[PDB]
Amino acid sequence: VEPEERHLSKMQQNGYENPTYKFFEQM
Amino acid sequence: NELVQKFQVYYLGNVPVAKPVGVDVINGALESVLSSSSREQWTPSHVSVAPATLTILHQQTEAVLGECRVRFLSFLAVGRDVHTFAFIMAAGPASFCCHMFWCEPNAASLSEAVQAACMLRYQKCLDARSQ
Repeated sequence: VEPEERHLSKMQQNGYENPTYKFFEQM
Repeated sequence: NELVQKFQVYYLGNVPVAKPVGVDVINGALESVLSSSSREQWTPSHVSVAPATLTILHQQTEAVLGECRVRFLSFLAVGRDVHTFAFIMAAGPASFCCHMFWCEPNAASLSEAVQAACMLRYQKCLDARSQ
């Protein structure tokens, strides 16, 4: 399985929580 | 200005969402918007990914459809259908908005570019606050 492919499945199953958001959120 | 060249996609629009995160949230928003629109209604557009903002612009006329500060982007994901991309913004302190796109051949490169912008921004912020 490809790099684009593996990162896609991750993008689909978990998505991504922006840590920049949480950085300013905890302030 | 930008980090990479604009992405030619379809802007499906934006809808309010109850939560800042979750693939269940973005897929619920995608299903709703796809059920109440047809492919001709879809707005051809590109996404400019800059260090601090994402800007969405009308196809090649480049009017401004939306602009979003990376610091207020709480979540992003590719939908269960691999062409769909969404991110959730905190529009205000307890107010969330979901922006949605259709991507050909898929959403891989837009989502990567947006995730990369988030990861880069976070380091630049940590580093700024440690000086």
